[PDB]
Formats: sequence, C-alpha cells, structure tokens
Amino acid sequence: GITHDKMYKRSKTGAVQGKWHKKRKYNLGRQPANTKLIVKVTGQKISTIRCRGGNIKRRALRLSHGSFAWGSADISHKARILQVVYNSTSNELVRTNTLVKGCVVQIDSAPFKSALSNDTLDKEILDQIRGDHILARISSRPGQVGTADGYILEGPELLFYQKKLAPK
Amino acid sequence: ENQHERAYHKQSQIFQGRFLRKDNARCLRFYKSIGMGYHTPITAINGTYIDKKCPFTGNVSIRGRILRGVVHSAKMQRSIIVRRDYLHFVQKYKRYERRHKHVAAHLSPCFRVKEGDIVTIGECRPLSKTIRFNVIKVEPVSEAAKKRFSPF
Amino acid sequence: KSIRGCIVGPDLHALSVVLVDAGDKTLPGLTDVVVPKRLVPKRASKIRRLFGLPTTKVDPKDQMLVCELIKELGHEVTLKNGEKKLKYPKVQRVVTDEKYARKQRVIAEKKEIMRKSLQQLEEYKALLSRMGKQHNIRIYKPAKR
Amino acid sequence: ARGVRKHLKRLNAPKHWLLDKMGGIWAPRPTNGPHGLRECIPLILILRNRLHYANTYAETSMILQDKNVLIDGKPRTDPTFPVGFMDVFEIPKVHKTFRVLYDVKGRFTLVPIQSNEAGFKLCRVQKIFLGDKGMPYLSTHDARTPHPDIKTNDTIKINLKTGKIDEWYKFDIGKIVMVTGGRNCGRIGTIQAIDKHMGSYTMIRMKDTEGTEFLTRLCNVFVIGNDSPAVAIPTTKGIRPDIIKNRELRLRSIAKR
RNA sequence: CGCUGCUGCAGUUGAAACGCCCGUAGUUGGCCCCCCGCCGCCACGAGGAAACGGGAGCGCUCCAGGCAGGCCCGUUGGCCC
RNA sequence: CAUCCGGUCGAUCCUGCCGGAGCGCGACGCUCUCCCCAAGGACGAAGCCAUGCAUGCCCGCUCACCCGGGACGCGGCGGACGGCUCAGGACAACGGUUGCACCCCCCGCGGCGGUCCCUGCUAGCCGGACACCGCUGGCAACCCGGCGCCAAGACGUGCGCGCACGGGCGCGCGCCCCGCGGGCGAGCAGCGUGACGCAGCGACGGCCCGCCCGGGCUUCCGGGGCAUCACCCGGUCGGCGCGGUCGCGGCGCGCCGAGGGCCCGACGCCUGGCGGAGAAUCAGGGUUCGACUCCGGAGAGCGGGCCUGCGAGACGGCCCGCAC
Repeated sequence: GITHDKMYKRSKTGAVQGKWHKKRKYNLGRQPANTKLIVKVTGQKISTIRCRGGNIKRRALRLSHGSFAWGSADISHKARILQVVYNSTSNELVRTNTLVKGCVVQIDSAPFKSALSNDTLDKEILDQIRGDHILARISSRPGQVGTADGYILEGPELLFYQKKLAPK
Repeated sequence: ENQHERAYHKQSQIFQGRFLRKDNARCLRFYKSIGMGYHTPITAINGTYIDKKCPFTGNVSIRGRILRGVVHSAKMQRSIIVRRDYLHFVQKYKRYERRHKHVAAHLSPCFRVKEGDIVTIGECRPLSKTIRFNVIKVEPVSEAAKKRFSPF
Repeated sequence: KSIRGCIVGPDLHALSVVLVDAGDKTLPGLTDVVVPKRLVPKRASKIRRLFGLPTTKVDPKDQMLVCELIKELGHEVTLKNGEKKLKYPKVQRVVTDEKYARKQRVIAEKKEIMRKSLQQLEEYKALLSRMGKQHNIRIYKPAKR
Repeated sequence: ARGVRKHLKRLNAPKHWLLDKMGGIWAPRPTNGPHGLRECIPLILILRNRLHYANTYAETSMILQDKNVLIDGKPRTDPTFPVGFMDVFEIPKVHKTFRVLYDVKGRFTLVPIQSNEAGFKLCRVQKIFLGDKGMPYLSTHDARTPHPDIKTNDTIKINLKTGKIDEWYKFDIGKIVMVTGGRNCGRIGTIQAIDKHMGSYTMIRMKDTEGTEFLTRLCNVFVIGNDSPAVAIPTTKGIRPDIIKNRELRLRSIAKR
C-alpha cells in the first residue's frame, strides 16, 4: 500500500487535507530493495520488477564486484569491491554493508595495481594502489538500475573523506 | 574544509579529479547563461557555492511562467518568501479588493537578499514541498520603502 | 481453496495409486490389456525417430503415417455410409521448399533493406560534410571585405 | 481514470464534422494514427454522409472491407481511420481524386484534383528529431518521417511514390500560406510578419490578397507553395466571404431552388 | 421589494451615531513635473468543444420541431456567445 | 423588455411590514376528445435485495467431428471503454491558463532495421509439456482429483555483422557575459573515449524511433458558511544525503537548522457541500439553483491490501478485517 501521493501530507498552513480518493496505482511505491554487499564472495542475486507501461527495472539485493573507473588516468576496469566505508547519512548503514549511490567503499587494488609501475600518476591513488584497498565512491543507483558501478575517489572528495573516516 | 559538515558537496557538472592539474583547460564552475534574456551574474561566475538548486550554476533549468514580487521573509536558508500583491475585481460592486499571495523561492548565494527588496522569480521543477519557483534577479530598494501594496 | 493434507489418512473417501515396479501374479484387470494408444505423434521431429528414420535426421521424408481407418464415423452427415475418409493427425513441424524460400525471401529482404540504408548513410554523410566545407567557400568573402 | 477512452459522443464530436445532434447518441471516434482527433475527419462520414455513398455506417465498412478506397496512395482502408489535411483520397471505382482541404468556414471539403495533383502531397515539417541512432529525422502533419537545409513549419512536397523530400517550401515572410487552425481556417494569404517574443506562441501576421491582415498562431500555419499555391485550391481562394456575402449566395441558391 | 440598497435604503422624532477620547491594522488621502519605467486602467488581437442562448436559411399540412432541403455557395447548416 | 393594488384611523399623511398580482417545478385534489413532443424512485435511505438478463469475438492449433460445415479446450484481442449515482471531497475537486530541460502511453500511422558469445547449434529452422480428450473417481452441493495420451503464430531454448548493443556508468564546450547549429528563449541532444551487462527478439523480425490519442502531475487566477472559531502546524517549514516512483517533490528515511501560516480572517468547526458548461426569474444591476444529457472529478455495503495487464490500487477480478 506504499504511496508517494501528496494527499496524505498536510498543507503549508499545517492543515489536514480531505481524502478525496483511495490510494491509486500510479502513485504507488515499492519496498526499498537494500542492495547488500556480499563481503567475501566465496551471491549476486539481482531481481527484475515490472513497472508502469510494462517497463522493467533491475533491483540489486545482494551483489559484490562491478565496473569502476580511475578518472585521473581515465582507465576503467571491473573491481572485486570490498567493505563500504562511510554512508554520509547513517553510521549504521556502513556496518550493515547496504550499498547505495554516494556510499564510499574500499575496492581491491589488484586489477588497478598495474599503474604502480607508472610514476607521477597523482600521489593519493599511488598509495592506495600500493595498499590492498582503494577509496572509491558509488556512482550508480544499485537498487533502481541493478548495477553498482563507481568512480575511484580522486583529489578533494578523497581528501575530505579520508579525514572523515580513517583517523582515530 | 570543516569537521562539522557530514557530507562533501561538489558540482556533478564539474569534475573534482580534474582540479588536481592541467592549469589550462580548467573551469571553476559549470554555469550557463539562462535564456529569456537573463544575464548570468558576475558573482555567480566567480562564485564558490555548490548550489545544486542554483538556476545559473546548478542542475535547475528555468522553464515556465516568470513573475516579479516583493521580499516578505528570508529566514529559511537558501529560500525567501515572495509576497505577490494583486487586485481582485468585484462586479456586484465595481470596486477592487486588495489580495496578497506568498510564494516560496529558492535563492542562490549569488543573490544577497534583504526584506523590502523586489525579486524577479522564475518557474522551476518543484525543488521542495512549497518551492516551484527560483530567483533569476534581485533588485534592492533604499532602507525600507514602506509597503504600498505594489502589484509589481 | 480448502485442500486435504498430503500425508494420507483413513478419513479420505478415495485415493489414487500407481504401480512403480510391477510384481508377479499379474492382476486380471490391473495388468493385461494395453488400452490402444491413439493421438499419433504429429511432430516431424517425433515422426523422424518414430517411423524408423532417426538416422535420416534432416531429410525430405515428407509423408509417413499410421492412421485410424474405421471410415470417419461422421459420414452420417455426408449421408453416404459406404465411405472411408482418412483419420490422420495433420503433420506438424513440416518443412517445405516454400519454407526455405520464405527464409531466403525474408533474409534477402532484410539484407536488401539493410543494404539500401548503409549506402544512403554515406550519401548523406557527404552532403553534411561537404556542406560545412562549402559554407567555408562562402566565409572566404567576408575576409576579403 | 482507469484506461484510454474509446468512444466520442455526438455533442463531444468537433463542430467541423457537422454530425446532426439528434439521430445519434455518439459520433464515430478516429484511430490513433497519421492525423489527430480534432485535426482529422472520419473516413466513414466522407463516404457515408458527405458523399452519401453508404446508406448505413456498417455499409461503409463493407465498401472498404474489400479494397476499394485509398488515402495518400496507400489502401488505408480502416473505416474510422483518420483522414486529415492535404490527403490524396481517390475512389478508383468512381474514378475521382480529392484533396481533403479546409473550407473558409473551417469545415473539411473534398475538392476534385488532377492526376498530377494526386502525384504529390503537402505536409508541414514538425521539429527535427535527432533520434534513431543519430540519423537526422523530421515528422510531418501526417506523422510520416532527410534534407539538411530545412527548418520546422516549412512544407515538404512528399511524393507518396518516392516517399522522399521533393520541393521544400521554406517558412519565410511573403510565401502564400494556408491557415490550418483558429477561427479563420481555409483563408489563404502571404505571411506579412512574425513576432517571436523569445518565449512561446510566436505571433503570426498575414496579409491576405485583398489587403485584410488576418492573424493566427504560428503552429497552426501551413505552407502552400513557396511561390504560388502549388495545389488545387477550392474555388474560394480563401477570400473570407462575409455573413452578408453568404446570405447573398444562400438567397440566390434558394432562387435557383 | 430601492422591504438588502454597487446602481439604490435608512438612523432628530417610525428600528437605528458606539457616553467620551487616543489609537494599530484597514480604508481614504491638497495641489504639483507633460513626454520613460513598472503599475493598475482602456481598447485591439491571438488561442482555447459542442449542446445551450441568440440568429441566417428552410413550409414538420400548421406548430412545439428539425438542420434540413432542393432540379442546388464546392446546396446549406453562417455568425456571435 | 423600467407598472402596482388591498390591510393601523373618526378621517388624513407617513414609516413599516402583512396579503394579493405574474412566472418557473414538484407534490396534491378534481376532471381530460384526439394528434404530436416529452421528464420520469435525485430530493436527511451511496438503505437492502428474490428472479432473468447487462462482454464477448474469433480460430493460432482441429486427430474428435467431418469436408473445411467445423465444435471442445488452450491461444490471441477486448472485458479499465460502456451503463449507473453524487456518497465523499471546502487553498481540494472543478473551470480558464501553463509547464514537463521532472515524465509514462497498447492499438494504429510513418519510419529504422549489423544483436558479442567461449560456444553450443537442428537452424532446410529445435525442444518438453500440458490442457482437451479418453480411463477410473470423489463430494449433499460447490468444486475438483489421479491415471494415460497428444497439439499450437502457446511457452521454453537457439545460430545472428565488434557504429556488436537495452540499461546504468567514468571521461570528454567554455575565460566577465551576450549573439551559428541537429537544435532551443536557455549545457539540450546525440555521440566519440575507456569500461561493464549480455537486456531484447529468434524457431512466420522485432528490436526500436517519432507523430498522435489519452493519462501522471504541474503553473497562474478564480475557487461556501461561521469570530458564540484569534491564534495555528509540528514532516509542519527550509536545507542536505539517500532511497522510492513512470517521474518532480517531505513522497518515505536519516541528518541539519528554525521555520511556515494569519483581522487582505489563518487555523479550527460545520455543510439536507459534486464542480463547471449551464438552469430559473427577469428594464439595468442583481438574485437563485447547480442529482441527471456535455465535460471533468469520485465511488461502487464499509475499511484496507493485491495480482493480471499497455493501462485498474478494478469490485458484473481476487484476498482479508468489519457488518448484513
């Protein structure tokens, strides 16, 4: 019965609004499919939900891995995907390991370790590439699109975010 | 840089990684001149404000009716109340009754706004519950020019 | 809908039971007469292995049939009792040379419509690219001015 | 409100079809297609009522059930298939050819045309779309879907045979132009001016042949020949007969009656 | 029924000036600058269904009707709301 | 389309209302010679219902039948349109006016039409898997069981060109701004570039695109009474990060502030409140009424909740709580 209909909301004047209609199908809402990071992969089940007009949406509910891109060198590769670090809206969601765009995550450096040989390719991603995990944030809507692609964090977002989570 | 702000903000239209180097093909902000003869403000061109809801430097696009009204309230952050004075004609008695309609407008930091000033609003996809209008120009007045019910 | 539980109980008025492995001492009624199977396979693939042609596999066998032969049993409507209309399943999954021609017709048509499009794009590509350079031939004059 | 409506009441029906108020609870409803609902007329009425060929609505469906009627050079048989502006409709059993035109009052009129006139069709160019994998495309007033030096509002002379661009009537001041919508439908005049206003609803000013500057919306403007009508004009030349000039015609008609 | 009063009602005595005064909203504000800018205002367009009200044309035998009819505006069914 | 007369006194002139006088539209009494036209269980009971009917149409397969006469089931389309009634709903609905650069849309119409595979292929083009129907059976009824068998333009699989390609990506214009397009009033598009996915449709090519017909919302102005209702609201008001949706949005969630409304009447309450197109009465101005024809809403005893579908939060669908 979830709905985004405005009828159930009060007015600007804080006034109750008469309910002129029963909930309608067009204004319907569906359960948030919380994409869940698998963590160790040793399953990606992605659902497909019928929409309005017989369209389709892919709902990620559990998945690991996914395409990532190093914007500074403009090289793009699939990555294993490690634990979510930071959620910017909740500290519980990070520990739960739910995936949603804007949630910063660690990634394995092994696919992108090929740039350690190269030199002066920034300095921050050089130290993450040397390290097991790379700081990266998600750029895809895991629940609506069904994929969780992301961009490796580079420059200022990485600077502010590192300070936000890593130091104790 | 702060310790109190929970989430980092940038422009989706700009690239944060780009800012690290190449001091040639470098742009500070993805601002575009608005149509309907709207000049992009200079404060907006040289402006370090993220403003996703900025008409000039943000995803917001101005399409629809464009109105002109006074500034009634500005207590909200990045939002002002535009009082729209107007006249209603009665036919049973041939006189006009004065009316007032308050409208909510998202204001960019490029606009510095004080009460009693007159703002030129424009239509926007609803930004919030009460905000379907964005400011495209702000005109100040000396001190408080009284009120005088002006249907601008 | 109300349903009885799968585990059986004495309560059920009736049940149903099917031989999995047949015993000796064949029953007078349960095991003896094989009810004549009817509804002869119509599938061509089924017909190929059913009529001793599986080895032929892809083949123009065309017509092999086992059919009921007791007239048609609806000859009373024809009003002629002494007739023997064939009682046969129409072949299913049949392949004809018109079917082959139909595949070739549509494959020629798909290729033809695709080919016409490919050549046309190159012609329009010239129109636009040449037009931008042709505009340059005009822009020469203001510089002369 | 549930799903799409599939009925059109007689009072709901547009005035141009001129379907009698009584005798019928509901008029026929057009199908989604080349022309719009109030921008097109039904094919059944054009034969059943306008020409009186079909005694009943059903016996109009019978006539095209077996192919016997064509729109824009294509069989286009469906009874309520929309037949709209500048349509080449030809009855080959009657051996007659008729462009569907707008009368000065504004109603649709079937006007007989030559085989050369049947050879070409006029349709306005809607805004160019950039879809279909980057191949440039543009739609018509008949929805049919190119030449690079063309803009919106201009009329393409699609042959219906080649199914390709032929003579493109560019939208510029002074072209002899027809009015598709508004009160002065059917009137023909050169476009005196255009005021865009850089917002929406560009103003249209039209000098007629007799010096009366009629006006309409810029969307409702149809080009009819870059120079010269380039079509079979019904014998009114969009002169706008006045209500008294119409009473003269009617009274002489009654005299002849 | 101008006995609801915008047009257009009454309050000395038939019903009815607050006992008096300050006063915020409200409403109302002498003249005065010609020459533009926003107002309001007024005219003119454009665009947005009919039925309906009006109205052209018409003998339903007359009519209330109807958009018919007639040896025909490209027969009509305009045009206004 | 501008009209009065009767009624306070012994008479008089006033104010003042009473009563007549005309019309409409319902009851009600008495009567009606026809012909034509015609409303019709709205009116404090959206109360309850016996009975019969109100959505079917075709074969895509036909092995029965029996000459394509062709049932029976599956298959496709329609059953959301149509009919009904105003219960609810008072910045709502409804109307004019706008916007979707914030979107969804079957049929139809006019077009595009390279579909990777490792492979695995039967691609001269494939599978298994069931209704129907037999064969035995239950049940008081309703309703269905098991067996055995066979079909489909049903469904499942499947070759198929690296401008393969649905999606979602990361990266690709700028120098105070303002003037060319594939563009527009406006950085919108459509791609190139580097990845991912392997979406469709393909066993009788449609993937897909536009037009359009509707929606989904949205802008602006209009949008009942009551002060014996003067103070209201607390997702309420802004911002931020997500989700969720066809999509924008407090639309849901966290987070962060402190708003948003009001004597130009807010909020609260009430309404024998559907709204307009219109209707009645009438010099002019007003007044009065909007059940029903047209349109838009909203509902199908009452609340909820749902799948199917291109579209219904459907009730001549289903499911549950509450009545009866």
